[PDB]
Amino acid sequence: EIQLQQSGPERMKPGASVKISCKASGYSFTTYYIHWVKQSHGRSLEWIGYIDPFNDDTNYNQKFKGKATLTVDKSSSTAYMHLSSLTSEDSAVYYCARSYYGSLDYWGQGTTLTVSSAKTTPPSVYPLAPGSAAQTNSMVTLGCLVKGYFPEPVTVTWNSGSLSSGVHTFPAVLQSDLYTLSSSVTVPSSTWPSETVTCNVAHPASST
Amino acid sequence: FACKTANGTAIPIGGGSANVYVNLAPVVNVGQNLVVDLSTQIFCHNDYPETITDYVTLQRGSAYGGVLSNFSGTVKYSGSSYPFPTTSETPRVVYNSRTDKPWPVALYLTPVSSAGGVAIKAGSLIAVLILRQTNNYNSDDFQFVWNIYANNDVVVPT
Amino acid sequence: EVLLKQSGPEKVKPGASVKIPCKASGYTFTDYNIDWVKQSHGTSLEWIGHLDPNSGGTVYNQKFRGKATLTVDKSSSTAYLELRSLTSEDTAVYYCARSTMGVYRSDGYYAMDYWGQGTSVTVSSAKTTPPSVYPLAPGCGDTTGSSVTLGCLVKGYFPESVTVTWNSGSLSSSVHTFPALLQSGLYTMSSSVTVPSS
Amino acid sequence: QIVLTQSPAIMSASLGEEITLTCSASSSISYMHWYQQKSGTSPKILIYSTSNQASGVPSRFSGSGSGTFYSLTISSVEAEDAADYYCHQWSSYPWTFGGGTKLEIKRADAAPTVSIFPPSSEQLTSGGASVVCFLNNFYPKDINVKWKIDGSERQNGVLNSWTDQDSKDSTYSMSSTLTLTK
Amino acid sequence: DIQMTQTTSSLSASLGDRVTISCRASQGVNNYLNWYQQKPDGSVKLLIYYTSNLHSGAPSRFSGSGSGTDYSLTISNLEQEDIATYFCQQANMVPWTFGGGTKLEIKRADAAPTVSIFPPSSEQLTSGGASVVCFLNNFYPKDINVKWKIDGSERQNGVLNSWTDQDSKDSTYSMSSTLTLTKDEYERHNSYTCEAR
Ligand SMILES: CO[C@H]1O[C@H](CO)[C@@H](O)[C@H](O)[C@@H]1O
Repeated sequence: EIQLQQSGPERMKPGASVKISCKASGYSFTTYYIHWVKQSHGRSLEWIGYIDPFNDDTNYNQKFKGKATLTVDKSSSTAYMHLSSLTSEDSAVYYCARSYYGSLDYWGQGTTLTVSSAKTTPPSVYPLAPGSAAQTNSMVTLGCLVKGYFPEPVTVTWNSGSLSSGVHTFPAVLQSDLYTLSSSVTVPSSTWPSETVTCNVAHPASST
Repeated sequence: FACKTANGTAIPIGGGSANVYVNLAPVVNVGQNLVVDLSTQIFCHNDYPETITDYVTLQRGSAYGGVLSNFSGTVKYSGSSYPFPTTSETPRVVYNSRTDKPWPVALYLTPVSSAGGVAIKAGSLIAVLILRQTNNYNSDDFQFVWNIYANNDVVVPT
Repeated sequence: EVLLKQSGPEKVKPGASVKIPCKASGYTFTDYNIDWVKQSHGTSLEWIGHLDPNSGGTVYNQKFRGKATLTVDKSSSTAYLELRSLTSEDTAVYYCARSTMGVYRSDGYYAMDYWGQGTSVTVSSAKTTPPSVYPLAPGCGDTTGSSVTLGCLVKGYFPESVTVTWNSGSLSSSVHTFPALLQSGLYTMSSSVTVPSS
Repeated sequence: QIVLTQSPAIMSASLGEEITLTCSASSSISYMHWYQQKSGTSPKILIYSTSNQASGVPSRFSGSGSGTFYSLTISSVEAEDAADYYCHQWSSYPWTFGGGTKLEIKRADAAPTVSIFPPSSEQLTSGGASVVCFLNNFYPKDINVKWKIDGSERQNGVLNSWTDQDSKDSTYSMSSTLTLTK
Repeated sequence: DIQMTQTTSSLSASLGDRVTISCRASQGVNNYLNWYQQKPDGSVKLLIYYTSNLHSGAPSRFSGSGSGTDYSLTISNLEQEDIATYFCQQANMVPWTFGGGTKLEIKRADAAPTVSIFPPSSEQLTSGGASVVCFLNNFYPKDINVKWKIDGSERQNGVLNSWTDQDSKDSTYSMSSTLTLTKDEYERHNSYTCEAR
C-alpha cells in the first residue's frame, strides 16, 4: 500500500553536510505534503518542517532554521532533507512522513545518523570471573567485557549460541568517543568450571 | 486585516464578499486532477503587526454546479490535506506583517465515474470559500467570503 | 525524434468507409492526448475530436458525431480515425496531432504541439487512370545563354496525387512545380527546371 | 458555437516592416492561440495563451488582446513569413479555428523569364498536341498571357496555373498551356 | 509554540486491564490532537487523529476523547502487542509540537536484584588499565540506585551505567555498572564494593 522508503544509515564527521532521501510510492505524490521529524537519544520527538511537492513551498521549525533545507523531486517522487554544519548534537533518527487531516499519516522507516570524528577500531575483550569466593552457592555469574570499539553494532554470544537462556547483553555506551559493552550469563555452579564456556564477539566493521 | 485578489478587488476591514474568476485546464482525463490554485489569487495582510497577531482559518468550503455533480477531491491548507467540501474548520495560519501574503489554499478535484462532456461551464459558480479571521488582541471575529467562478469550459473524455 | 506518421492519400466510393492510422514514435505515447483536425478546401480548419490513449475516452465535436469515431491501440502506439459514410462533402485532408492537454501543465502550455502530415481523402466513383508523361525540349531557335530551361508535362491522371522528380532527386533548387487543374474529369500538371548549358 | 473572424483574408507587407494581423470573436473568451501553416506543410503552433511564444519561435512574433478582440504582430517581415495564419480558441466547447489570413511579401518588380515548348513527338504519336509556355520568377502575381497561331489569335483551349509565392526570392511563376488536335 | 505535557512517563498495567493516557496543552487546540505508537524496535504509526477518529488499520481497542486543553487515549483490553510508547501531538498551529511520551510496562511480583562484583582481569592490567564491574540482574520495579565505595570512601566520578528494557519472558529489569581506573590508581587501594538500594 502506501509506503515511504528512506536511504540507509549515514556516518559523517563534524562540520560536514549530509543528504537523505525518502521515496514515496502508492499515491498521487503532489496531492499530499511531506514532513520531517527528528527523534533524539532519550527519544523525544521534534518536528522539522514540511514541503509542498506541488511547488516546493516550505515551512521550517524556528529551531532548525539555517541548519535544515527540504527539497522535492517530483519527477521521481522523492524528497530530500539536507542538514549541514553537523555537530555532535545532530546524531539522531530522522523520519519522513505524509500528512493527512492534520496528522502524520504514514511514516518512513527512519534514518540513523552518527556524527563522530572517531575512526574504525577493533574491540578489546576481557573475561570476568568471580573472585576468591562465589556470590552464590547455587548459581555462578560469568561476565564478558567488550571495550573501546567503533562503530556500532556488535554482537556477542556464549558457547556459539549454546547458552540461549539466562544471558543479558546491556546496550553500548560511549566513553572517550569509543563504545563499551558488557554481557553476563548465569549457569548452575555444578556446570562451571567443569564445563567450558567462552564469550564470542564479532565486529563486522573490522571483520573481527 | 484586509484581503484583496490579484485583479485588485478588496474586502475592507470587517469582512465582506468578493468574486474570483479562475483559469482552469481545458481537459482533465479520467484518473487525473483538476488543480484550482488560489494562492496566486487571494492575498491578505495585517495592519498592526507591532501589537496584534491574526489567526486565519478556512471555516467552510462548499461545492456548486459542475464541481458538485462531477467531481470529488480534497483541499490543501498549511501543512495538510482535508476533504472537499469541508466537514469541519481547519487549523490556523498566522498573519504578522503589513505586506501581503498569499492565502495558501488549493483544490485537487478528480472526476467521478459517470462524468462526461462539458464537466464545468464557463462563468459558472464552482465553490464558495469562507475565510474566518480572529485576532489575539480583542473579540473580533470576521468572515471574508470568496466566490469562485470558472473562466472557461472543462471537458472530460468518456 | 518525436514524429507522427499517417497513411498515403486515399480514393473511396460514395457510401463506403475508410480508416486512417496515425502511428506515434519518439515519445511516451501514453503521456499525451491525440487530436484530429479536418482541413477542407485548403483553407477551412475544424476540430473533429479529442482522444485519451490511457483509457480510450473521447470528446467529439457534435458536428461529426455520426461521421467519425476515434479509437486507440496502446500496443503499437497507434491512433485511428474512421469515417462511416463518405460523400462529396467529406473530401479533405485529415490531420492527427499531439496535444499536451489532459493534465495540469505548470507553464499553461495547452496546445497541439506536433502534427502528422495529412492524409488526403478523395471520394469519387470515377476510376483510376495512370498518367501520360511527355518530355519538353527547346526548339531550333535556342539562342542559348549560360543556362537553359526544360520541363515535363503530365496529362490525364486521377486521383490528385503526383510528385515530379528531376535527375534522380539530385537537384532541389531552381525547380518549379505547378498545381494541377481539372480538365474534362482528369488532372494535368507540369514542372520546370533551369540548368547551366550542357 | 463561438465564431472567430479574421479580416482581411489577404494582407501584404514589405521586408522589414511591422504588420499586425487581427482576429475577432463572437463572444468573450479567455485566451487566443495562433497557428502558422506554410505552403505544403502542416499547421504549426506560434503563440499560446495570447502572449507566449512557443518553443523555438523567434522573438519577432508577439500577441495581445482581450475579451472579444485579439491580434498577432510580426515586428519585421522576413521572406519566409509568407504563410497562412489561423486563430484558435479552446475556451469554449466545441473548439473553433479562424478563417485564415494570407500574408504576402512586397518586393521590387521583376520581368518574367519566358519559355515556349512545341509538342514533343510522344504526344504527336497519339494524334493530339499541346503547346506549353512558361513564365518564371516574376513579381507581382497579376499577369495576362495571350496566344497567336500563324499570325492569328486563339481564344479557347488556354489554361493557366500560378505557383505560390516563393519563400526565398518572393516571386511568382506561371505555366500556360494550349491543347490541340492534329 | 504550544507546550504539550503528558502526566506520567511510565504506566504499569496487566494484560486485559483498561489503560488510559492523558495529554495536556498549554493553550486550546481546536481538537487537532493525534496519538502515535512507537514499537520498541522504533517503528511509528498513527492511532487516532482529530481527537476521536481511528486511522485505517488501527485496532478497535483504541479510542480518543477530550476537548479544549485536555485529551485522553484509552485501550479497552491491554494486550502484549500494545506494550509500547505513546505520544500526543497538536496540529493547530505551526510549529507542530509533540508530547513527552509514556511507555507501558507489565505489572509483576517484586524481585530483589541478584548482585555480583568482579575484580579486574589480568589482561586489563597487562594493558595498563583496570575496570571493576557490578551486575544487578532481574529486579523489579525499574528504579534503583548504585553507589561505589573504595576503602570506605565514597566516589561519584568514573562510573558508567547501562539499563536494559523490561524482559519479555519474565518482566524484570537488569542493570550493570562499570568503574574504570588506571592501573597505578587501582593498585593503591584494597577494598572495592558495590552497594545498591
Ligand atoms: C485594528 O483592528 C483591525 O486591524 C487588526 C489587524 O490585525 C485586525 O486584527 C482587527 O480584527 C481589525 O481588523
